[PDB]
Amino acid sequence: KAFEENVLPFVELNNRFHLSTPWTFHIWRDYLDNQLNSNENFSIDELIEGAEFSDVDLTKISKDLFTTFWRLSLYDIHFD
Amino acid sequence: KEKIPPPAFDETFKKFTFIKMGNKLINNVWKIPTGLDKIEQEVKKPEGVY
Repeated sequence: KAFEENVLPFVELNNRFHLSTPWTFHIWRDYLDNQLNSNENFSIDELIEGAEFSDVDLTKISKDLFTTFWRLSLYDIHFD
Repeated sequence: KEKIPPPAFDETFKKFTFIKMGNKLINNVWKIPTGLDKIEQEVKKPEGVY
């Protein structure tokens, strides 16, 4: 719980400052992971957690498949 | 055959100076401003430069 108080939320890390989209997702992927395997009521909370995107337009890229690119890691694509 | 006056001991401590640190080299470091608002101006828009 100490993580979200120090680091800036990326609804304003992408809007106020403008560090680009691989850097904004890199800080935040492991934090959305542990909330989505916590509970089903916890699952619906972080997928709506978002704001304006300066670098990408979700007008011709399908936001269902676009956002799950950056949402997923290689923990769950490959398995041996 | 002299009259010796009583000695006056000094009761006054010395003053400090305007440099709140020791050197002028250390004190020039601790005079430049820090904070999130100065970084925000140069990162104004990447698309606006693009």
